[PDB]
Amino acid sequence: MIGVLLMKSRANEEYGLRLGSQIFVKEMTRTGLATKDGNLHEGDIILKINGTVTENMSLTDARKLIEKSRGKLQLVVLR
Amino acid sequence: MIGVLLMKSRANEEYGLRLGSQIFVKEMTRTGLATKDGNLHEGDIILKINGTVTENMSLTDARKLIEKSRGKLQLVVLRD
Repeated sequence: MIGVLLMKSRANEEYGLRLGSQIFVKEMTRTGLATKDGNLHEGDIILKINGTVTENMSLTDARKLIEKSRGKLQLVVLR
Repeated sequence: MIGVLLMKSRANEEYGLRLGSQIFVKEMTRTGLATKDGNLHEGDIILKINGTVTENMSLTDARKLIEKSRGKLQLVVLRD
């Protein structure tokens, strides 16, 4: 970990920092289909869930898309 | 990019997939303090903003925390 401190003044009032969010694989259970399928890795960045892009999507909204899948979950994953 | 397809049946009804979200540095502008300070990198994962942990925080909420910093922004960033 490193700390970074940005401080405004009349020389520069702009942080000049654009943030995003990404959805990632936190854990795969030993007993689940994710593990049994064997393709997904913990820490993988999920790019799409069932056609819908996940960049900047909230975790809550991404979880809703998983509940919506109705037993068919097509993921696209960064590699 | 690779595709992964998980399919439920009576043999296994558990995806067994826990998701998280992380906040990351999308861009630093050429003219901004982030660039001028020189420590932050594009693609860095932000772990905390002014003491508040960012794992699983929405982008909207994280952005609110940057607006609340009032000209002093202390970040903790993943290097590990």
